[PDB]
Amino acid sequence: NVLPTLTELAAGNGTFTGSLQFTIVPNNTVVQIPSSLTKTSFAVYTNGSLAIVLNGKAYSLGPAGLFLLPFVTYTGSAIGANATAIITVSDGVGTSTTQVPITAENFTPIRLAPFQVPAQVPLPNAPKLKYEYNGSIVITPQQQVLKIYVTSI
Amino acid sequence: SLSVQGTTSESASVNVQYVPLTSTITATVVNQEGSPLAGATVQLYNTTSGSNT
Amino acid sequence: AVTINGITFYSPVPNQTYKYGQQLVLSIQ
Repeated sequence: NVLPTLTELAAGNGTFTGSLQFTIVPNNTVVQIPSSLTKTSFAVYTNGSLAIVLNGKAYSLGPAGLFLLPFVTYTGSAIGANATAIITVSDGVGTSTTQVPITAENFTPIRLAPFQVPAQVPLPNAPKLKYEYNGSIVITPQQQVLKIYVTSI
Repeated sequence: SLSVQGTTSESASVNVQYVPLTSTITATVVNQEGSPLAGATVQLYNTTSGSNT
Repeated sequence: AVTINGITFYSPVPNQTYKYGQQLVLSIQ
């Protein structure tokens, strides 16, 4: 027994509980995402590999991508905790190959929100990856403003 | 391309491919000296066309 | 399975070659 067995608290309380403690193993599965849309091409692994902490140690539960939420969508692309980004950045001097390990100590809670909705109030009743802005933003060719809040708390 | 336009405008660019189908036919010549002959002309007519194309 | 630009492609994964009369099936998460 290292997981509970279901018992009642009082005579006919009608209660049954257990307890499950979780983790992620950092994965290495090298997934290069082809992007010809922007020069920067980006390899994000399969977004950690979720595991259960029993006995003090991780025993896998498989791809943590489809498990966990949220992930940023680099044109859809699921980037979340427990990955590595191998980065090919460009400049007028040429290019450099950098690497940034994507940690959950790099997770960063940022919402991007509309001009007319508050920055620090999110929208859970609007879809997670979408909200339809209904406000008019007029563009003028010397003042081309796409106004949003990049809420960097 | 999977432009999965759900909540996300997800732009994937999945390449796929196709190999054409070509046929190759070989012909060989030998004699009574058991040595393979060089210089022999052999002519393949495509005779499934209803003439000697 | 492989996360190409958000679509968890079980099929197609890039550079997948086909044959005369072969059925592509689009299996995607």
